[PDB]
Amino acid sequence: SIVIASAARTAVGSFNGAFANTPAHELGATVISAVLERAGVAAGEVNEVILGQVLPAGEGQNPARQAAMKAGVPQEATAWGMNQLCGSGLRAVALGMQQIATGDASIIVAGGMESMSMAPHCAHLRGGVKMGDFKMIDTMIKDGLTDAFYGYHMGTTAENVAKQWQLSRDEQDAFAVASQNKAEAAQKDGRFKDEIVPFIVKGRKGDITVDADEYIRHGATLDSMAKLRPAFDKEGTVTAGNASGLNDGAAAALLMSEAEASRRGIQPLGRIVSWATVGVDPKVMGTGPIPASRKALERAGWKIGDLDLVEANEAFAAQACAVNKDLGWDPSIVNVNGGAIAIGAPIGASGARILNTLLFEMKRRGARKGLATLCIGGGMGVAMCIESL
Amino acid sequence: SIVIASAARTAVGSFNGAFANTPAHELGATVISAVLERAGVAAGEVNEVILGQVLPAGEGQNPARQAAMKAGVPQEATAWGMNQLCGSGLRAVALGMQQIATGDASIIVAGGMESMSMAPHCAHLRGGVKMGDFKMIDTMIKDGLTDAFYGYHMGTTAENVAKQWQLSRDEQDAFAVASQNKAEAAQKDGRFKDEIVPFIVKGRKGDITVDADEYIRHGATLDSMAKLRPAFDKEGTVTAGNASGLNDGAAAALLMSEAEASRRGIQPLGRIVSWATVGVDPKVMGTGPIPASRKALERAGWKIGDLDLVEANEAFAAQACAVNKDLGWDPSIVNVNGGAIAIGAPIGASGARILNTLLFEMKRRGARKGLATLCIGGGMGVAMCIESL
Amino acid sequence: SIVIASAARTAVGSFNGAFANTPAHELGATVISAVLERAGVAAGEVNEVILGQVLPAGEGQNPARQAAMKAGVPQEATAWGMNQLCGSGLRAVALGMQQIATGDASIIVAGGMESMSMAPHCAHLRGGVKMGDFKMIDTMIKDGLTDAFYGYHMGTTAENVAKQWQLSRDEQDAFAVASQNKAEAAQKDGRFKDEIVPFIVKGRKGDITVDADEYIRHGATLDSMAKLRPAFDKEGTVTAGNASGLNDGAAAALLMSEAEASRRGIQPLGRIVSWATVGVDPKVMGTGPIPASRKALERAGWKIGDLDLVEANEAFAAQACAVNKDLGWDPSIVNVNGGAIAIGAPIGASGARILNTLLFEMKRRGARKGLATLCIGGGMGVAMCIESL
Amino acid sequence: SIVIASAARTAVGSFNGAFANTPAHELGATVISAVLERAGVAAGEVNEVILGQVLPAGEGQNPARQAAMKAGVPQEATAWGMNQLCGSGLRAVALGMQQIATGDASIIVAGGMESMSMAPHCAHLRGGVKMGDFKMIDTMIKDGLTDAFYGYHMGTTAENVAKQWQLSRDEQDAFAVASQNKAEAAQKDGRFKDEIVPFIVKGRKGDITVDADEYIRHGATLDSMAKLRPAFDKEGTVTAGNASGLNDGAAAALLMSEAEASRRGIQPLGRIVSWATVGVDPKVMGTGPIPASRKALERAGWKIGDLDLVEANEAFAAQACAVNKDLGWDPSIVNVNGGAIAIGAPIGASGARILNTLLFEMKRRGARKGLATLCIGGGMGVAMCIESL
Ligand SMILES: CC(C)(COP(=O)(O)OP(=O)(O)OC[C@H]1O[C@@H](n2cnc3c(N)ncnc32)[C@H](O)[C@@H]1OP(=O)(O)O)[C@@H](O)C(=O)NCCC(=O)NCCS
Ligand SMILES: CC(C)(COP(=O)(O)OP(=O)(O)OC[C@H]1O[C@@H](n2cnc3c(N)ncnc32)[C@H](O)[C@@H]1OP(=O)(O)O)[C@@H](O)C(=O)NCCC(=O)NCCS
Ligand SMILES: [Cl-]
Ligand SMILES: [Cl-]
Ligand SMILES: [Cl-]
Ligand code: NA
Ligand code: NA
Ligand code: NA
Repeated sequence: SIVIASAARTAVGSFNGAFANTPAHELGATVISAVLERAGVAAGEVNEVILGQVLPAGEGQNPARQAAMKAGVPQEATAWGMNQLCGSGLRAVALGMQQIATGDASIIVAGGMESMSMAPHCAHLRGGVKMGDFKMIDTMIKDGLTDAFYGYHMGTTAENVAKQWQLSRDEQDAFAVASQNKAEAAQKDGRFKDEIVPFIVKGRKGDITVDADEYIRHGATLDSMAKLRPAFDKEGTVTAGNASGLNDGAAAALLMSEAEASRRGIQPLGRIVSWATVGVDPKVMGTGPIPASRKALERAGWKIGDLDLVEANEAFAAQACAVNKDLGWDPSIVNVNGGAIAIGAPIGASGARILNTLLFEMKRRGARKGLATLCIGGGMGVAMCIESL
Repeated sequence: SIVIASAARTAVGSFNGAFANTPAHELGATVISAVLERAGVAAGEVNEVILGQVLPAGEGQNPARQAAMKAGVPQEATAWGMNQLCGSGLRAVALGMQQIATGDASIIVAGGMESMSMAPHCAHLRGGVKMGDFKMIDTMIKDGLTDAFYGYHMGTTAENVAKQWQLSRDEQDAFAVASQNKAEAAQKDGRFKDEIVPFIVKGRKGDITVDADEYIRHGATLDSMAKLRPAFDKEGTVTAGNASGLNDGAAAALLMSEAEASRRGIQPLGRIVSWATVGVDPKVMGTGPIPASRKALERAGWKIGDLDLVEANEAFAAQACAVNKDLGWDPSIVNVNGGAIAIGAPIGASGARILNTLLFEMKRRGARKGLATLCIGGGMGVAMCIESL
Repeated sequence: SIVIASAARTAVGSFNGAFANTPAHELGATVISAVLERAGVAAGEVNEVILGQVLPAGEGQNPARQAAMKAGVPQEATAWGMNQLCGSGLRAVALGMQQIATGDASIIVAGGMESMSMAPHCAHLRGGVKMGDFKMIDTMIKDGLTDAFYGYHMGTTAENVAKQWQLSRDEQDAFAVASQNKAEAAQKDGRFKDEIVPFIVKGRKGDITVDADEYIRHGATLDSMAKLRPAFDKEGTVTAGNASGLNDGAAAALLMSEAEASRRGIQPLGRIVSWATVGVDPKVMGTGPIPASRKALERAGWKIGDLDLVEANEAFAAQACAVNKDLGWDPSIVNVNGGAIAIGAPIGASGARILNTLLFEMKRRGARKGLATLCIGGGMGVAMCIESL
Repeated sequence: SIVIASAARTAVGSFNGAFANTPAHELGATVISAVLERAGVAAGEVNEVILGQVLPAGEGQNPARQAAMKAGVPQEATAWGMNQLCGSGLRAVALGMQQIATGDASIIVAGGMESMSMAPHCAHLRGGVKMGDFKMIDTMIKDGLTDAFYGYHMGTTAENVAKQWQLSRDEQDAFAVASQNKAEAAQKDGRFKDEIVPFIVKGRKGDITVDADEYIRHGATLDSMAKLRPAFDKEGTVTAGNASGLNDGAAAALLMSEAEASRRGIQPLGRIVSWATVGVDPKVMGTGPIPASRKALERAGWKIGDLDLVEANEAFAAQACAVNKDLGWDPSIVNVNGGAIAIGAPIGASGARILNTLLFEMKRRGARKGLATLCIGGGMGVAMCIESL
């Protein structure tokens, strides 16, 4: 009975690019202000802000609260961060919906934010090391991208999936080129304008307005993609080219009850019909969207064939193809404006990022039934079904 | 509707003490197994694990999933971490309750875990430091204990409260000594044995079993307390002695519907009858427990006088006294076995820690109505009402 | 008794520019191999290699030796480094003379080398910080630029000299601009070609050849100068345009005796008759080149007016205008082709750097007596006595 | 032609111990003014202060000047630091002697200072660390203990010499134990009293006067030294027992022409009759003193058998045992009062340390021609012969 009244995201920045020195909570504050403004809802009406964020080390106490306060959400509201890895920004929306469903809140802003650029290096130095070198650990790699059980990068899990579903390097590269070309086309045609709220990077040497997804490559060629070296295995197939990137961004949705939207005269972007999260083997985490989507659709009472549009996260070409083959949905309704291989993947924000892309595309094409889904390090998936009002 | 089938916590370790080299997820795994065993529930029946944790930097991907996996919870279940600062371990239980309430899970393990000892120092080093000094930042201080808006320590917010409510150094010291003596009495009498599950610390030359709260001072004197210097303000009143400590521990609860418990023939520790979270001014965050407790009681349909037992967190004597004065509950029913000044406060575990202490004491004395509440950095409170079955 | 038979120096690289990744000893190595076949002595006849270096930290065991063994000098030879800061580069050549003077060596390779670019940040960490941030200190700034007695930048002492000699922002900028014009002129006219030896900066994807000082700005106008802001004093006069730069480079000279060279038919580049160093108030270190330049003359039996050429370190336009507004030697023969404001100042190398010009110049313009002087931190100055044949 | 007027060293300290938190220069401060007052010469007569130091990172500009100044050396005087690794403190002495032989000074305080304890960790971060884990080094290990050419520790080059000279595990112990015996013996006797100048370690909470060497062990036997596990090769022979320690200290001497001391009516400890230096195969740096001492011996026109007393640093038992067996000098007059392994070897000071042991002992018993020799990292040697009338 819970609708998404509005949504917004920042453009997605390149690693150490547009948002190289912008803390996640600043990106988050801008998206909170935006969902309020887009819905006609004042910050004083917000009850809670819930923001997925995987890499908050060094940012200060509870960045979700910092983002909310900066956006002018009242001190009497509350805010909290959560971490279900790449599933975070979508899971936060489900959690927000549950606040309203249980009657504990009326208006929630939910999503995710991440500054992978700003993630620090670290070391536990309270014990001591009285002689010889020690390791400074990249928190982004360690806490974001390394499997805690097997010790290897998410990219190895992508190889595991490639080997298992027998996906060639050529098939992976074709998929990646296709994502870029879809994203370039959508960007040129203006299809990211609605969802994107511009972010002003404040600087001594001048303010810069960032309103374009900077990671999207224009004129992606299969030839250059085919020449890349495997990035995780000497004899592997996964490359920097057919993998998603490291990125900065934030994304969110304003939630409230359908009844509440009606009183306000709001035309919402959609009704949250169902959601699900399910676990899989950590060695093939990329497959998590399969059981999660199946579970979400079961809960919705929907067949796979009932879906009009799908956003299925593109962590790696390997798993994205695996998911598409197993679920068997029409690939032409999946990521119709491109995916994370082209647009980028700020971890904590990603699931809210693809939700934004889904909502605004559903509205533009008049799609009735949609699904957003992501894989999750450590072996999970999450998925949400949305229906137009 | 939703009951706490069972609960457990580790003993609380001193800073760089018994758990000095023990990752939070190891403490968490032990408590997960404990709640399963105590309820007679198998790890394969668990749907999701939800663990508050403020300081996970460097521990690797999603430590909640690391703990769950260690405990033998199946790969098909899910897990995530959350952060509402000191409120986390309690908020996690409410969030788990909501999973069951909305019909999305049946069996949830929820709580918190924190290794403040293992928290690393960090620095953002990606853009390179062109020239001039830069800090290695203590993540425990920066992300757990410093206000992000005013830039000062939680201990300064404690002074703000002391000033506002005119709480003398002598009043705060008496409160601190009283906490220590109650904890010492309860520890000697065996009142922590039920809630504590022992933790085996693995070591080269010998394994050590930890089953006692090692922060509790034995024989604490008013005289020594009065001799301490203000830790945050030269003209202050808040000291190491009347403040809670830096600590390591985990704590959790196993949740299911009342009907599920009945089916299993489980005698639950209590029914979750309501919960609330509310914001206050960050400068006086210690006051969060007032509006949060008031809201939780309203939702339960309870008067303050209806409560038989209360656990109100003791981040600092100043704020605990403020909360007590304002709410006006009989202090003889609050923190009857001592509080965090004596027992310690591993940040993300604290809310579940005091929940454990509340539940096992309610069972012991046959108290029908209880309430747990904590203050939260950045100006929040959380509270939960529990009734015996 | 002693002569300098040949000299050679690297181009001067800007901060984090052409040699941003190039270790000092590498630049020293090229500099030795340059001077070493310039006379007719093979590396295998070199006794010792004496190199001035100020920021050796993290580059490995005794760099002087790394730069020699790599330069080709045999293992039976010997090498060490020294540190009179900005004076090291010339004191080094002087130290070289004493060896062949005392009759303990025959052929010495002596000068300076520095990669301020490569200077690390450090922190004493054997204690194991129990809690709280700790500083990462910029060694370049701390051990290379900060007064150990007053804790302020050398630039502050330049203000002390300025205030002392009443050198208006105008006269400093007027000295400065003059430097950039002379430096830019000498470069175009290739008057830096003889001395400069190419250094090949090796690269993974191709090698670059650096044979030109990249720090000289193409003719700074007295107007562009008047733009800049005070660099060290809120209401000061010392700017980033009239002060020295931060630089990387290397420079040295081969030293040997008269009769021995006679045997080998070797033609010198200058004679060594004496040398001097003297200390001043550290608060006004820039005055160093005044007593030093005056005591050198004495032991040479020469009067101030006997010299036909002079190079005088431009650490700052302020300390520079004063050094000249006192000593009296022909003002227009100071820094025939500039010094440091435009060319650069890699600390340890500075002396031998400003020497190379001098040495070769005495041989190209043909003059009986020449001299170079430099200011030294902690309040000192240094110089030698050369007499081409 | 030039003499040591007076000689003073500090108490040699253990790693992280007596001078755990004391800076090199504060050790060099009492040492210089120790010799000054021993000679009866005013600090204002000091011409120059030359002190060897290998690990100065983070201590500030030119710590050799920091020592002079703190010991009351006038600003008008001169000072610099230098580095020839394990031979910094003795090579200084000759460089000192050579300040006067050329006639550029009359009075130099020359020596060495080192606080290996205070040597920091570091990294080059100016360019940044774009992604992935990295190392903070050690400077003591990387800059003072590891080869720059083969990349291995001194404890390995000492291993090279073992097998090369078929030195078993027994032949190495016997030396360390016999030197751990004569150190405890010479200690109780008090033959260290004279050469030690007491250092006052300022303790905010307990002031303590260090006046004895704390790396000397009491009751050394071939029994304990034999139960040690190889520390540089599982099946090695070099241990913590038959190798020098890591240590802090400073040491120096007052030099003046023999004519200048006559005018001052001072009894000179000795008279520097010959010195030298030359390199040996780097793999066997320990083989530095063999050829070094030989030049010392020929330059002085002295047969080996002319000597009466010898100080050869026992950085490792492997090298020393070859210093004796290969050279010739009767092993019964070499380090009679024990050596490094027992005493200690604070790199930069160690060369000024052994000399002070040499001088006061030649005095005490009556030795005319005595020699002091050290090995050097990089494969070099340095030695100095000192006869007193
Ligand atoms: C895969 C990854 C390690 C690559 O990072 P990287 O090693 O720094 O690789 P880069 O981004 O620098 O790319 C290397 C080269 O490939 C090139 N490249 C990348 N994509 C390309 C394309 N489509 N066409 C042509 N060239 C391409 C880049 O231009 C770069 O060129 P350069 O060496 O001249 O600069 C990193 O992006 C990553 O880890 N992504 C993982 C995302 C993830 O795991 N998300 C969560 C999983 S659940
Ligand atoms: C208060 C705090 C800063 C103290 O840190 P610390 O002083 O560096 O470390 P300690 O409290 O262990 O040490 C305090 C000193 O007082 C002494 N002390 C502490 N409690 C004492 C008591 N009850 N009686 C007598 N002496 C006592 C200790 O022995 C120690 O003595 P010492 O310095 O002479 O050896 C630290 O515990 C803290 O930051 N707590 C924060 C809790 C918090 O902010 N929660 C946030 C709520 S949202
Ligand atoms: Cl009690
Ligand atoms: Cl360091
Ligand atoms: Cl060397
Ligand atoms: Na040279
Ligand atoms: Na350098
Ligand atoms: Na030897």
